[PDB]
Amino acid sequence: TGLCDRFRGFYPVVIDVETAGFNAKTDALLEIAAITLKMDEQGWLMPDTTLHFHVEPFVGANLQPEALAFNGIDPNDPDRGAVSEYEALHEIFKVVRKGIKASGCNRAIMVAHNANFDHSFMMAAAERASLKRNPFHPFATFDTAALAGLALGQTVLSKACQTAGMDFDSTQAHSALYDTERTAVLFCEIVNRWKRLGGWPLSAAEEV
Amino acid sequence: TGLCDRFRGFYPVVIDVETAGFNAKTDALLEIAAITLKMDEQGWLMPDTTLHFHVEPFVGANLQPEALAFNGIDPNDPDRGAVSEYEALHEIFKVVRKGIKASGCNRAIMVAHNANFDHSFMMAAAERASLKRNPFHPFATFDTAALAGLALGQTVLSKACQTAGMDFDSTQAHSALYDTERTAVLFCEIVNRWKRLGGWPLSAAE
Repeated sequence: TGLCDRFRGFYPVVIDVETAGFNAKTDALLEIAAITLKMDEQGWLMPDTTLHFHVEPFVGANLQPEALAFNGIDPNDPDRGAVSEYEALHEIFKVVRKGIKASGCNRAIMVAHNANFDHSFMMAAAERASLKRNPFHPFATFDTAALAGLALGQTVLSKACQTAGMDFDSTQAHSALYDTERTAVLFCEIVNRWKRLGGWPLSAAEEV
Repeated sequence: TGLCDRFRGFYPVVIDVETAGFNAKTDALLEIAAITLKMDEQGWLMPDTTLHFHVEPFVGANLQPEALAFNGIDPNDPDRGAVSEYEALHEIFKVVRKGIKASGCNRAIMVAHNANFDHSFMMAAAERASLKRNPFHPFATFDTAALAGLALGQTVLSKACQTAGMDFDSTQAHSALYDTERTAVLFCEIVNRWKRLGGWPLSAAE
């Protein structure tokens, strides 16, 4: 019932980002949140550490007007308390390496909703910041859209959360932190329900 | 218990590709396979139609030597019976639109192992070929690597298959068709076991 036993050594970290466009290479990263997970002694999955940052657009970044209109972010607001991509990711990576070591995992895997999008932005930013020893798997993810499709028959984040019996506040949907917390709770519910119903561990089906 | 009921109107199509590199935009697509699924009257998911193609590298495509050494494909072998991207994808889309209509779904979703990779090559090929009305969802996929992580505690395709009690012949692992059918059987087993254990329908638990 160890975390390192559950996903062959993968240390799941929930991530979500807000951006200034669809291109991870050319468009600014504006917000990022991260939530590590942990298992109790019974093997139940739950949130561990939570981090969140407003991010300053990198030098040379494009800002698509439509993206800003959609997510309501204004990068030029001096009161938004933004930090550099380096500062945000350096802190996220530090927390993630420590969790990996403490739990005996060997690598982090990003958990996200339509994960590739968030993955590409995080990797692009870590590249720009010249971050060393990125604890994240280069291409593997846990896409909660697919997972929710299987478990709940829904792929839209809000609908999936509702179908899971969770709350979901539309006014907070453009916040990386809010999205990340909802996504983490969803993911945990799905993994936990699977265990509860006797799908994990694999031995359970025959016992009792 | 209809297929259209299971994934909010999404029509899952299992896809796998073999390529000549890691870059979907610049590298050739060399093989593609597709397997549509169907649900019987009791709502059990299974393979329906199977398609498979050797693909001619598009004009101006890069061929990474390492990729050819890895997958063992020789694009210049005239006996490999290759077709153009247009030919392959046009036939797949045709079969997919037909399945979508018959089952009452809205759109297809790609099912693949580490789906983004296969998705990006398929989409880039569909673009190069100027295909009309791509039935696939522009960004949503069902990644069996993540599903096998949930269902089986394994993310490697071979190991996940074996953990699921499936056979897996490594000597065939570089065939898109082979990978696609194993992936399809894995996906079906995962959806099906979820149903059998009382996870679906949502009402079943009570």
